[PDB]
Amino acid sequence: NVLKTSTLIRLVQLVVSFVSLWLTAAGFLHLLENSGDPFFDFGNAQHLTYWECLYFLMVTMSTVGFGDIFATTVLGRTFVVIFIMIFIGLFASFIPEIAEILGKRQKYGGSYKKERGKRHVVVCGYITFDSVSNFLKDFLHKDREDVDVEIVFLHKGLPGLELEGLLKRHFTQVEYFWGSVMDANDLERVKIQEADACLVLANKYCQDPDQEDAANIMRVISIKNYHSDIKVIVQLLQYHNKAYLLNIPSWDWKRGDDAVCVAELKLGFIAQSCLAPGFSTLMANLFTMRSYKPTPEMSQWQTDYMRGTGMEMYTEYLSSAFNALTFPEAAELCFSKLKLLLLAIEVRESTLAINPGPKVKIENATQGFFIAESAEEVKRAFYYCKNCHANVSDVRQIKKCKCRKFDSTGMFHWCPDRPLNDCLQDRSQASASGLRNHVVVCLFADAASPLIGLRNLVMPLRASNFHYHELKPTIIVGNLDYLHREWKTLQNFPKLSILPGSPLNRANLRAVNINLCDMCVIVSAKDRNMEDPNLVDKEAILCSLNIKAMTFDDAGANVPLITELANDSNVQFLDQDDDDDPDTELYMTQPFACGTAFAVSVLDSLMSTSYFNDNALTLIRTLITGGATPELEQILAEGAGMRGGYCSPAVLANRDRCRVAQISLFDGPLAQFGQGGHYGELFVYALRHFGILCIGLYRFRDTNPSSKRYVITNPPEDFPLLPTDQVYVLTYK
Amino acid sequence: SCEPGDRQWYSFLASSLVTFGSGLVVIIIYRIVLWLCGWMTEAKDWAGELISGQTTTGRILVGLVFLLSIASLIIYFIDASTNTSVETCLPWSSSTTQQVDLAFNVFFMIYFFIRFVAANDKLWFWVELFSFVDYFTIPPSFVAIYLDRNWLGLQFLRALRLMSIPDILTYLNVLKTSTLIRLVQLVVSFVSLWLTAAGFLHLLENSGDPFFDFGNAQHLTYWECLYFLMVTMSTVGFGDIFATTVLGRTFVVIFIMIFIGLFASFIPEIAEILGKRQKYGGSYKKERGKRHVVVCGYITFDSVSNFLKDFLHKDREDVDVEIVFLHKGLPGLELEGLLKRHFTQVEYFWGSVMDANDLERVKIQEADACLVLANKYCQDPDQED
Repeated sequence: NVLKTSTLIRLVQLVVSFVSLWLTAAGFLHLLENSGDPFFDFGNAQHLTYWECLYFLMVTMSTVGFGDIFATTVLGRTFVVIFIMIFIGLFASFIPEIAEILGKRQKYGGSYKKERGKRHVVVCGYITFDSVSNFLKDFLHKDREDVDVEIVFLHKGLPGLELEGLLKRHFTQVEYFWGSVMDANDLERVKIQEADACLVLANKYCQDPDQEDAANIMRVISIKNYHSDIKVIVQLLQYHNKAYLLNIPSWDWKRGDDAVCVAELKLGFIAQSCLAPGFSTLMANLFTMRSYKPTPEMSQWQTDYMRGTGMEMYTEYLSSAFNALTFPEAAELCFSKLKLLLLAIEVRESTLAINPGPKVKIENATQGFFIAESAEEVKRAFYYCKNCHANVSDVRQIKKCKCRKFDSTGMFHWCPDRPLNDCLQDRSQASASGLRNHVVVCLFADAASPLIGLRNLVMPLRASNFHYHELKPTIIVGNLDYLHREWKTLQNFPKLSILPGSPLNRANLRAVNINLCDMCVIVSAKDRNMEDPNLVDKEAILCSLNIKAMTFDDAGANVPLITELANDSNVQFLDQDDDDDPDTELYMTQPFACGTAFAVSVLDSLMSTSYFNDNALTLIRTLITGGATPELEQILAEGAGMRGGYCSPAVLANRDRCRVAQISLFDGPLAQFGQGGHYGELFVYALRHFGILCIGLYRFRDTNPSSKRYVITNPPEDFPLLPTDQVYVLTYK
Repeated sequence: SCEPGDRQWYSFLASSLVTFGSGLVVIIIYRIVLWLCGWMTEAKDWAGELISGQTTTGRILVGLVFLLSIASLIIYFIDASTNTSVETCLPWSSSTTQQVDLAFNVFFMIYFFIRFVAANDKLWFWVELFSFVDYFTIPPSFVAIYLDRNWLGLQFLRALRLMSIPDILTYLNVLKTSTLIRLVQLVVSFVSLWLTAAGFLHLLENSGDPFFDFGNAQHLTYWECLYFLMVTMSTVGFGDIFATTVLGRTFVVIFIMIFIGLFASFIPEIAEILGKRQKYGGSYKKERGKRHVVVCGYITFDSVSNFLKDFLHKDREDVDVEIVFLHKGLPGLELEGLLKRHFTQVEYFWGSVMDANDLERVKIQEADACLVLANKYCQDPDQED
């Protein structure tokens, strides 16, 4: 019982039948030629050896037919005719079928040779030239700390030729293996018990994001079942699917397990843009590694913008010279002397504190969070000695010295459930409503389309650190049958309403007072990979262009818009007076540089930053979610909906948290800096007098006449200010 | 020249076998010692980065491997095209080709050791294809200094070094497109396999069968073997040339069983790759004073002929407007004929009005109008609109 596999059975049948037929035919020709024709009295004969017949039959069977040897008995020639009619078919079918069987061998078999002292990270799920190149470009990036981590891809496919080239170019630091994380033997080959982490990548452009999340949850189950203590980081396409992996017995966020939920993230970034218009661009640039590389073809505003895109957020320990400073004094010092924007600290269990007030002291081995141009910049905060050694002049000289109701967790405003018909309005009722300074959501959906999770858009806008009087009213224009399915998650948020119908219908937009809103959000639940790559965003593009072309009476392109895009390229159609070259990547385009466009692609480096510094991923979240703690994520995973009511002062204490806000240099106490001051003067003044920590500017592109503005992340200390500038700040008021 | 009788080929062959065998044994006894019982990994990583062309010194070394693997093969063509006997007595101090060959063999010996370091498993490395090319090339070239004689033995394997070229042109990041990667893999593997097979047949036929005391021999040139293998590989088989050593005939049988499949798959796949080139590329040459109209959307023999019959019509004012079709398809044969009949006044370009570069090629800023035609007989008129 030794021929077990069907291919191995077929192989031995092919080879043995071919070889035995070739040998028996050669022996028959050898009889005929050497014996000679019987009706010519055996006189016509030709003394071929057996081996000459064997060679001659291969030469004729293959149709090469050299004719160095040939048959000459009429029985030998008639046998050669019969042989030609049979054996050309045998050879012409045998050679391809053997070639297919031998071509079937699995290439990327074998196992990872674990080196003496190298970390490795197993990477699996959606592995392709695009997802791997996007992942590796940020993971291997030249401005990281140069930790010698190996990347080990585990996937069922053969890699494509483009991916084979990329794997060959990174041969010294990247591996690929054929296999699946669903198989415990493949988990053994990649030595996953000795891996530093496992990363599960998701197909963001799948036809069914619940099906893709179901597959990725079963992977984390398989990985955790094989060994519970592996740090797993998984990409989720849907927020409700996070509940399923929160219920896995071995899942633990204190162990560093995480779900990078792109629905929760995209809607948090655009929701913070409703509170501070360009903040999705401010903030999405911090979490991807990019680099400043000017050209004289750039306008002056593009050189400011692109300097800002050169920022990333970094974690480093504050030197002992910071010990017992208040956080404000440490931030003044770190900005003014070290040229670093310190914005948060890890306070000892331990917790993240963002822009904490004078009451919080720095302590020995405090980790700080900085915005800076490279990892080599933030080292300076560890190296700084104060008067105990070098501490003066050039930043290159520091060197090294040696000397109302709420959610039950208090975090969001809350109200008891309601039926959707309590919040449904009509074009008339709506217009009646005095809407102003509101948020409008233009929602494109079919009744059957996948849930986008608008709770992640409405929740950040209903945080407890706002007073109720300053909560922006929210109105959703969209398909009613879709909204009935969504409503089970929305029904606990106050100041919320629905106007059923198309967002392209101009009478809906006018009833909604689209001209009076603080932000219009354009968002789509439609098929994110429908047939034509130019049709995918047509609803969002038409909605943008429609609103931008309207007119109003006691306008149009003046109204604030943010649009989610399914295909980053379609950004070129989204606005006029761009004049961007269509070869430009999204982050350099005018609509992205102003915060008018957003796309899920900018979130990809949240996988790599989740691996390199988990705490940085919890900061971005605390900000963009408005404060969704893992207690709330557990309370929602209990399936009872968002439980809330009145609160004790003990939980309600948390109402005071740092918020991203925007302030104008046109009037009030800071206008003295708008009148030809510098960003460093403003930063130090606002920090000290108000605890207001400045993180960037939002400046008019047309300084001489459109309303566009652009975002300058972390300007230089000597950067000039205009009275029309607006300032991104972190504040407790 | 040569020497009557006095065969010494087995001394050259032995140098390749003892160099192969001794290193294989040293690995096996070390594996057994580590089975019965840092700077190493730093060196392995450094050498891996170097041979992968990741460092700038690696890109220099990777360029030298490309140049010197081709030069090392050209010195084999010069030897194989000028040596008459397979062994040849000649003092190395006289032969300039064998002197520049020593410099190349030193380079490939250094490159072999670098690659040793970088290797993850030394046993598998000692059995890689290029490791055999090195054992059968380099040690015999040193024996050819020690004795005043050379043997044109397994030297044909130097042609296999060409199979590194697709990797070098991946390390240097120049093979960008997947079709261009596939093209260079096909051509270089085919050409190097054809050359190495011709050199092996040339050894066998010119040396003769060993069990017939080397008396059965046939003095083919290398180029006659190269031609004969193309003629048999393609199955044309003229038989103007044929092998007659039993080792040459058994090699021709093995070659027929392998290389007919290679040729019969190679020729179609190259023909598909070269057939893939985009025909109606390029750009509209805007004439000194002619209007042009860009036409796009539903472009077909029907829609174009219906459009042109009324647009070009003889009873119009005879304004000299050019029509410029912009569409993603290749035009069908009926539409190609119609475009040829109107050559002086109609143009067609491959592209889409969705791409700003294609709008630039048709010079649409200087167009008098753009016409967007619709598929009136589509399944979904809202999708078409």
